Amino acid sequence: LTPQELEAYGISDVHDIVYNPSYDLLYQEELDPSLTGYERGVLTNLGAVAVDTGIFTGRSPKDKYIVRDDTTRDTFWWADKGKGKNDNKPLSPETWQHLKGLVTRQLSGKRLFVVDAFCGANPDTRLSVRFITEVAWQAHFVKNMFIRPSDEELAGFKPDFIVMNGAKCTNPQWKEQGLNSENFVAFNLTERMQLIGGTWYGGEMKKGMFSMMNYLLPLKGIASMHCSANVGEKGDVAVFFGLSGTGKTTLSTDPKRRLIGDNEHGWDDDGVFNFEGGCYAKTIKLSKEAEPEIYNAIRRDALLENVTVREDGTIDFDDGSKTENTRVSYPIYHIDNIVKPVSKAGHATKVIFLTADAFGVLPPVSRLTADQTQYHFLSGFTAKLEPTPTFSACFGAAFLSLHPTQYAEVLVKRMQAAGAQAYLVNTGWNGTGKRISIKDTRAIIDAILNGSLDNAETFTLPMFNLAIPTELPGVDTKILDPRNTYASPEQWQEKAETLAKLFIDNFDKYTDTPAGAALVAAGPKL
Ligand SMILES: Nc1ncnc2c1ncn2[C@@H]1O[C@H](COP(=O)(O)OP(=O)(O)OP(=O)(O)O)[C@@H](O)[C@H]1O
Ligand SMILES: [Ca+2]
Ligand SMILES: [Mg+2]
Repeated sequence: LTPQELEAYGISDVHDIVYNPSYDLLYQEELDPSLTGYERGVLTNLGAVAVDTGIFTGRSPKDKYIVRDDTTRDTFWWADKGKGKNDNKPLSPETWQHLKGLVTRQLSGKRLFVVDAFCGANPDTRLSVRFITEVAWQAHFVKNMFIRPSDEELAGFKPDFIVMNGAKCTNPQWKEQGLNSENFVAFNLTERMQLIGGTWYGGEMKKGMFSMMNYLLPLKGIASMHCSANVGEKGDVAVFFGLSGTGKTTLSTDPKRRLIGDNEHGWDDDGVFNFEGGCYAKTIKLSKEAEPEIYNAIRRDALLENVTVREDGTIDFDDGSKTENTRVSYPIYHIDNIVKPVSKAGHATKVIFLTADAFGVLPPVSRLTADQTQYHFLSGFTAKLEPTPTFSACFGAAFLSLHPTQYAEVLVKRMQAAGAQAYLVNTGWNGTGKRISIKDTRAIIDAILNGSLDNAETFTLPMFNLAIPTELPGVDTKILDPRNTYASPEQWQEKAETLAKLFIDNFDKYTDTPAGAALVAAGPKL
């Protein structure tokens, strides 16, 4: 609020502070025709502002660093201490101070936007975050994606985390400091700050705080989950884990169910709760007949990123020539059917693992055993494209601050206490070399949530030993068995053996505990 207050963080000579801009103020700030470069917004015919995020159109895990100090040394899952790969690269406190002078100097003597907000729907576990930026649309991003405080909550607002966005500065000493590049996304848990240099991508702030929630919550016994969530009229809660592009936002935004959130949730003694106040949807080749809710949320106060807007202001949603990662964020009340005023609900009884399998091996749906649930949670499989595999522990290893086993343990405890069941859903590819359609996927989710799948007759799919139904109301029976989508079942066999090998090698790192070694029997077997 006052310059004396920003000076505590290291920023000086700030004349104009814009505290908690309203949506109307951000709209005017973004459309100021005097803006230059990547600060500029343009109005689209849908009424929503669109921006260009610059060189970076996604996260930069190679530039992510965590200060290694006595607070984090023995608790963090470090990239250099084994046994599993992750992006939590250690940083010295000395280099941290250098990066902090870079960002604070860049922000000094600027018009700064400051946004106070919450991460976490429950007062007992939420972080009070203070975001500092010089770009209006960046402030708009965090206004959309975090929980917007009431007037009364601003009154006594006490930040316990600061994120300073120094996107316009770069680090010229990076080669001497052993870093990946002149950009940086740095975290210091002793100071409780995130610094961002060089990249304008707003997702770094969203996932920065998620990584911070992923550090603190499981240490209190609370699951911290990379998943969307919604609840039926009968009060039944479902969560949908998955890696990028697998359908968390697409498939949780069903107007029969009340949306809880689309990306980040905790699970405590009272149930599943959203960390966020908005949604962040992929728009590449957006249909509108396939995703009407998401489409109609694109209006004033939504923020489009990197989409092509024509001279007449209309949007070419099919154009990925800047990036396939085109995006729109919006506050969650742009969705008509949501839980409100607080984004939370009871304990989940359906746990869905979304995966997009470019190898075309995995069945569209399968009810997992309790051990297959752990095996597939720790594996975190998806594949892209020709197919390249990704194994990302807990379906979100980019954001884990603790060891994967820690997340697995908390999830199992919550699931067992609630009597929850888990399901593996391939929203990716089959023998057709096409992605299964959203229509067919939505019907499969319906069969999961309404008990149809639990009461179906099943057989065991070989190799992966996954229980699959012979038929389901609403679904093409042909696709339920992935072997039928090839001309010869021997074609599937060949790819299943390839994929099973990748799973087996990947899981080996978990077999150094007796419990992990016993899970190998739940995995695929050659
Ligand atoms: N059968 C399907 N089920 C779900 N999504 C599908 C399907 N086929 C294609 N898609 C596309 O996949 C994308 C899913 O985007 P979505 O925002 O749901 O990703 P996400 O899982 O939330 O990941 P991110 O965290 O990157 O946003 C959309 O572009 C959607 O249209
Ligand atoms: Ca994601
Ligand atoms: Mg999404």
